[PDB]
This record gives sequence, structure tokens and C-alpha cells, in this order.
Amino acid sequence: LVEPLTPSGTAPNQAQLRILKETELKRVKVLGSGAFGTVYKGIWVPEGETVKIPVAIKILNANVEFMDEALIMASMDHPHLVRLLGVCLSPTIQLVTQLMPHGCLLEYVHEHKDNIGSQLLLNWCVQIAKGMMYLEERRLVHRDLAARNVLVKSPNHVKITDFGLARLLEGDEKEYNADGGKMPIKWMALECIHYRKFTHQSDVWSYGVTIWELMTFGGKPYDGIPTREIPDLLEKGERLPQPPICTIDVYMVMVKCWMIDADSRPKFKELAAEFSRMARDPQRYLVIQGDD
Ligand SMILES: CCc1cc2ncnc(Nc3ccc(OCc4cccc(F)c4)c(Cl)c3)c2s1
Repeated sequence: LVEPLTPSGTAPNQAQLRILKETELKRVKVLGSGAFGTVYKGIWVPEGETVKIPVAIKILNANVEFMDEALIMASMDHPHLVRLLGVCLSPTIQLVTQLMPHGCLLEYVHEHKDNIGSQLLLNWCVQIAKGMMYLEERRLVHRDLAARNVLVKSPNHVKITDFGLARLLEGDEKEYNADGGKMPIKWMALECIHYRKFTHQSDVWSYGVTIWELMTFGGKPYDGIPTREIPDLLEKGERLPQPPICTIDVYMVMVKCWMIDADSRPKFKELAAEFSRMARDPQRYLVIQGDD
């Protein structure tokens, strides 16, 4: 027979995913490595073409779920989220994305500390929130939002990366086993420490921690405090301190991201809009000396 027609006005997903030959890629050096896998700086020469496209290649240490997640990653079309360019299937599956020349935001803030102003910092808060807004719109939880997973295309333009990988490697099992989670506890929403209760509102918590990293120019959350003690401290009401440059206006935005009640936290829509209006008058909201 012929299948009963039932249209839904959802637009076709015409995203392209390129399956790349092993030999189209060369690795220059290592950029980073961790629970997620190793990220290499590299060169992609497409099949038949000449141009040597600067790329990052990620190798991970089920494949139906991977090819499903790869579809999501390639479908992302937003200025402040990365897009997967290609997948290489051999010898093991490699992820290929455009290299960001100014690197990771966490490294960028610490290195350019003495020359980052209030306008720049407040604009990054908007761009991050916007990209997350776009993820949420698609019902996609990042699970591992952190300054370390925000890359700098140019000083005035950041992109979020590494969305999807956490769920792909961990799964959705409510109970943690003895191995625990792969994401760092100190960026994690309280409810996700105890069980896997990952939602857009848990990402919001992580957003709060991410923007604190920026306002402290690469500060380390709960610095020195061992990760075993965190779940107890958070439940006793402990939160990150007010960064020196932060007005109470900015700090309260942060604090609201760390409410016990996940529903009480700001939505990404509210976060982008508030930092937007702050970015219209950035010296009323962040107090950095020399920032005239
Ligand atoms: C610190 C200096 C850096 C510059 C830079 N430029 C581009 N990509 C980088 N890292 C990177 C992170 C994740 C990667 O694959 C995972 C992934 C997740 C979601 C969408 C993607 F396109 C991909 C991939 Cl393939 C790469 C990095 S890291």
C-alpha cells in the first residue's frame, strides 16, 4: 500500500554532515584532553580540494546513538554555538569542527585580564545565554556548561561547544554508580549531584558558575574545597562569593541561578534580556579600573 499522509509544518532539516576519509585530516598538536576525549589542532584538506581548513578534531576513548547525536551537533545553526563540520569513522569515530583561533574563553580571560572591560564581559554573558536559549528551544540540555567549553572566535564573538557528548558518554540512568559522573561537580546543579536530573534549569545553574568564572577573570569555583564536600556545603546554603568587580545587580543574577528550586531559577530568555540591558550601560554594572 501507500503510507497514510499526516503533515506537520516542521521545516526539513537540510543540515549537511560530511563523512571524511581518515587521510583528509592531519593533526598538528594537542589542544586538550579529559573525560570527553582528546582535542587536536589540525588541518582538513577536503576531497579533491586544495584549501587547508583549520580544524579541531576530537577522538573519544552505541554507534547508533552516536550517529544520532552527530545529527543534532551538525544541525546547530546559531552564531554562539559551534557546528559539526564532519565525522571521520576510522580508525575510531572522530569529530571535526572549525578551529577557533582565539581558543578557549577560560584561558582567554586569564591571559587578557588586564585588558578586558565591562562591555566585553557583559556581552559574553548575552551570547552564551542566547546560544543556550537556542539549545533549550530544541529541547537540548548541555549538561557540561563551563567557561572551559566556551571558545573565542574573535574577542567580540564567543561560541558554546561540547553539547550532547556528556549524555552520549554517560547516559540517562537516574542512579549514579561508584564511578559517579563525568562532569565536574563544582559546575553541577545540586539536584544533579544526587541523581541524574538534567534539565534546562540545571544548565542555568552551570551558566551562573560559568559567568562567575568570567567576572573573576578565570577564577576557580570553590577553590581548594575538595569535591566530596560540595554537596553538603550547597545544602547548607553555601554559594560562590561576590566577585570584586560585580555590582550587587550582577551578583544577584548569579545567585538566582543557584536557587535550590530549579523552577525558581531565571530562564535563559530572562538571562539574555537582563545582561542585554546591562550591556547598554556596562559601567553601571561592572566596576573595572581603567574601564573608561
Ligand atoms: C582550547 C582551544 C580550542 C579551540 C577550539 N576550536 C574548536 N573546537 C575546539 N574543541 C572541540 C570541542 C568539542 C568537539 O567535538 C564535540 C562537539 C560537540 C558539539 C558540537 C560540535 F561541533 C562538536 C570538537 Cl571536534 C572540538 C577547540 S578547543
